[PDB]
Amino acid sequence: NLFASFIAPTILGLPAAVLIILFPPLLIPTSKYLINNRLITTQQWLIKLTSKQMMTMHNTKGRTWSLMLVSLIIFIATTNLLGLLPHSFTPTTQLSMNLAMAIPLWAGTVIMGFRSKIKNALAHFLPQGTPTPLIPMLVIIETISLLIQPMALAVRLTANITAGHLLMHLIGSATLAMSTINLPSTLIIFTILILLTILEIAVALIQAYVFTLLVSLYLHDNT
Amino acid sequence: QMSFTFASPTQVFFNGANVRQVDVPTLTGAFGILAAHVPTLQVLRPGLVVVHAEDGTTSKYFVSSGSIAVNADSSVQLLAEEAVTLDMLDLGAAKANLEKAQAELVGTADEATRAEIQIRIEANEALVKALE
Amino acid sequence: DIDTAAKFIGAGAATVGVAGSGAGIGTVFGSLIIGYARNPSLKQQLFSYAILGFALSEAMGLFCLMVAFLILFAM
Amino acid sequence: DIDTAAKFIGAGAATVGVAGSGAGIGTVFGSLIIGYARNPSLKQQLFSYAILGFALSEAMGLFCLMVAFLILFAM
Amino acid sequence: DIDTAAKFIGAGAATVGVAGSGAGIGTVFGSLIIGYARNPSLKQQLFSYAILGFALSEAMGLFCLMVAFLILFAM
Amino acid sequence: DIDTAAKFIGAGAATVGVAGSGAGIGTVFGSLIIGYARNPSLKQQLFSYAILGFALSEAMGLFCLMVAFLILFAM
Amino acid sequence: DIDTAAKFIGAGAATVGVAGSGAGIGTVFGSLIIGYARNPSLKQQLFSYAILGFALSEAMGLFCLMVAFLILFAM
Amino acid sequence: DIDTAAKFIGAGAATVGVAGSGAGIGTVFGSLIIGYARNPSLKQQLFSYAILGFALSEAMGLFCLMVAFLILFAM
Amino acid sequence: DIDTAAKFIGAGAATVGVAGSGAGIGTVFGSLIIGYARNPSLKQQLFSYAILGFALSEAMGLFCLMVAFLILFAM
Amino acid sequence: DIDTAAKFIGAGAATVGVAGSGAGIGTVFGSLIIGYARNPSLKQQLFSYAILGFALSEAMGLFCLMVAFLILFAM
Amino acid sequence: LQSIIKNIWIPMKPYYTKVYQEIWIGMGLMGFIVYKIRAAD
Amino acid sequence: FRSVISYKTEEKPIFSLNTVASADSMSIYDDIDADVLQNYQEYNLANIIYYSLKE
Amino acid sequence: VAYWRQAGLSYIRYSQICAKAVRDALKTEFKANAEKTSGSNVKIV
Repeated sequence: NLFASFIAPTILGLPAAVLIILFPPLLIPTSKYLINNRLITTQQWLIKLTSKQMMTMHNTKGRTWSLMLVSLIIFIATTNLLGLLPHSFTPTTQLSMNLAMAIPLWAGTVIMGFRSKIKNALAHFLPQGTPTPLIPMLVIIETISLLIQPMALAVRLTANITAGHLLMHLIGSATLAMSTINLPSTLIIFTILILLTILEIAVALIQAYVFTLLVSLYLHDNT
Repeated sequence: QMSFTFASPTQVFFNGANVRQVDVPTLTGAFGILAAHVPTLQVLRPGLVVVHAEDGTTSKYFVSSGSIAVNADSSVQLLAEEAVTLDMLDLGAAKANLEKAQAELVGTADEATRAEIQIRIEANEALVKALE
Repeated sequence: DIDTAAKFIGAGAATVGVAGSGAGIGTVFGSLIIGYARNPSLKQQLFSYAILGFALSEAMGLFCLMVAFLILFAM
Repeated sequence: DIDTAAKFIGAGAATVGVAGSGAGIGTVFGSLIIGYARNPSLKQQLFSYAILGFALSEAMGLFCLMVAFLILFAM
Repeated sequence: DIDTAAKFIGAGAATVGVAGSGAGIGTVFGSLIIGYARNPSLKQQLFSYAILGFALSEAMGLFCLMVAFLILFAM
Repeated sequence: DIDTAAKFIGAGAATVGVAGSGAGIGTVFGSLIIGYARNPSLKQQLFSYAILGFALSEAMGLFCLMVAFLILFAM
Repeated sequence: DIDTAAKFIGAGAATVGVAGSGAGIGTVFGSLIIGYARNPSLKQQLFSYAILGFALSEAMGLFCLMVAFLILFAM
Repeated sequence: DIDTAAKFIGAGAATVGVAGSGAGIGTVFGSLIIGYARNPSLKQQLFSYAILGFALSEAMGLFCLMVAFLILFAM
Repeated sequence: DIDTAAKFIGAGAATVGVAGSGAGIGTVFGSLIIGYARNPSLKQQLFSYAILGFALSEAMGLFCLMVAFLILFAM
Repeated sequence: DIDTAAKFIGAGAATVGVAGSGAGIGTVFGSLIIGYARNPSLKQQLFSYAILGFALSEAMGLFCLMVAFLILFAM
Repeated sequence: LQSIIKNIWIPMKPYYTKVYQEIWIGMGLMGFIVYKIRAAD
Repeated sequence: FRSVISYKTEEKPIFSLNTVASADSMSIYDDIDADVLQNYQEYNLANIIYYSLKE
Repeated sequence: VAYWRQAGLSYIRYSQICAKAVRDALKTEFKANAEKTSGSNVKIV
């Protein structure tokens, strides 16, 4: 009834969700050319900007993931942005997919921090100037924190994009029920809906940059 | 109400002038000064200095070091060691010397000498950032 | 009915989550006053940061009014 | 009745959301004191920002008194 | 009766909204100390801003004691 | 009885409003430390402002212990 | 049913935990204004710290909306 | 019994008033760090003010544990 | 059942304790912005203190999600 | 049973008192960042004050987890 | 088997063999997690 | 230096850090610690030596 | 307390280096006359 926009869409019995997830890349054309059209011009510029804002803090080992992270922020930002389209199915509202993006990358990071670096990795479990009577309690803290990092990653995305879409949908329904009643109030609620859509556009981009920046910071912590 | 005084060992840019606002690069972070501002005294770091005349026009200089002192009678005294207008500087020598100092920093090993490298580094970084 | 009754307490409780945005918005437009008194030449760039903070703060506040109305009417 | 009874708890709970504006308003007019003590020449421009912050803060506070009365009387 | 009983919980809950003014008043008279330590010559003008902030803060606090007594006795 | 029972929840809830003064008092005597470290020659005038803030803060805190005991015993 | 009823109060209560992120987000983007007004040349590095703080703050806020929906629908 | 049951909710609720002292104590010993970093020569006089603030803050916190135990056992 | 029902309210209430970490985390990464804007050369040593504060803050936040799940499932 | 049920609400409510230490700990390790950025030569003496503040803050936080477990199991 | 491993396996081999090694170990940890999830459901 | 014919031997003070910091009338000054008074005193030691040398 | 203060410098020194680097970044039209007006010739004995 209310959560119809989050059910796995099926067209003619076929899983149309496989198309919608494959689509966002179709908006990033590429060219061997050296001077090219406006779309690839701006995109090539943003991808450079993002890669400079994300990969700068990394050492030589960290910047090896520069393809993955820039490809991750470009996919999440395009899925979230496309999701704001009417009647769209936003595959980042799904906990399944977001789990399948947060579990590997978080796991891939801590593993590479545990293969090498294993003595610094276990030492990161205790801050430097930590006093003696407080050592034992502060290790069970972090291991639980470290364990909920991937859960926090996926939930922070699904719960922020879902709540945003549902909210726009509710206020939208209010304007509908208000259409046959006082007209200025309809204009006020509609104005609220307009300002909310702008916020959802800012959240769509921020949630992409947040998901990626947190995977990045995990990467820097283990490289 | 504010009587400004911007000077250098050899040049007096202002003297008891009545301006409305003054931006300075203090060592404890920048801040802009208007009339009746709380009395303060600070020493500068490399950075711009913008002066807003009452007519709404803005002069921009570049001070290297010195001292600022806003007083109880709304009288400001800004004394820079080396004050140059922005157009007397070039970006190439700024970026060039920034690299040389960055090169000498990774190369150096002594604490005191390294600080003098860093001091010259931040000297240039504020140059390129203030220029363009 | 015990369901129609519990909907009033549940929708009333979830509204208390708006108290977080009443305080968070006061801090943003409080720090804008302090931050602008120090560097008034950045007025336009500071205000840009206040609106971003105001929006993100009130965002968490409307998520509560979301549930407050999701329970009162949508259920 | 269980409905007339639950309306008192629900309207009472939603009023706690006013505590957010009691604190948010204290921060605004607290930062106005600090911000004005630093640059008293901006008194008129600072106060303009306090009222804007006071209004937006108390706005979230009256949304709670909205629901508090929407439940107590309008339902 | 379930109504006389729910009036105690509802009036008790709405009183928690006073906690917002207990904190908001501490910030105002806390910033007055900081703001006066910096520019003690503005003591009379700063205090004028503290009372304005104290009043507007406690205003939201008494709106809660309003509902707390509107439910306990007026209903 | 449902009335004697609800009096315990109502008096328990209204006590949470004291949490506002626990935080507001910490801010006052926290700003007194900061404000006195900056201008220690005003120690006697600053402390005068702390007590005024402490009193007005705890005032809102005892209004809650008022209702907490107004419900538990006076009703 | 007493279970379907208690799910509304439980999901309503857990939403109040979002009030913590409404205030925590206001502090981050409030300190960004103050921190940027003092060293505006670090604008890009400061903002990098605000988003990290905004994310970690709202993280605790969505853990509450997690339980709020884990109780309302998943149970 | 409905009385023995309501005593658990009432004593549980009044304990939330300790959250005010958890935050108020953090502000005092937070401002002591800031205030001492400025004027470390006043270390002994600042600390004297922290303990006074710590005591007065936790005072409001134990008034809640008072009622929390006044309800759980003394009634 | 009254036990299966009370488990929803009890697990919902204990989740509100996460609101403390939503605010405490905002203060840490808010003070990191202010502290780094003043001495940006200590960036690596300041951040070391932020993570320590972030961990210890969220530690108290997960102790609540502990009880929230200790009641909902383990009982 | 109404007693076994009320123990869940009472133990759940008393856990909210941990939210006070989540915020108080954020202020301590937030002021340590600010206080250390100003006088980094006092790093060892400042940190000594942070742990003292962290302990005293979390002390009030565990007094709540005390009652939370005193009710859930010891009663 | 032409132009597939020519356009898909060569450009990603630098990534699918040394960079993403820890990613696959994580992806299995994911499949095991979703399997244990969809098992008890 | 007073005129082409007239000059006078004057004298100006030089205050240490502890004098400026412990002054009662330096309380009205703001964002002042014992570090910004060290940098300011030092720079005013070269400002009064330079002023003298030009007179 | 800035880093070079922990190193043992002084604002006279910090100011010399800073005023120096600002003199080098001068364009050559002004670099000569500005190095003359600000050079040092005194010698300790």
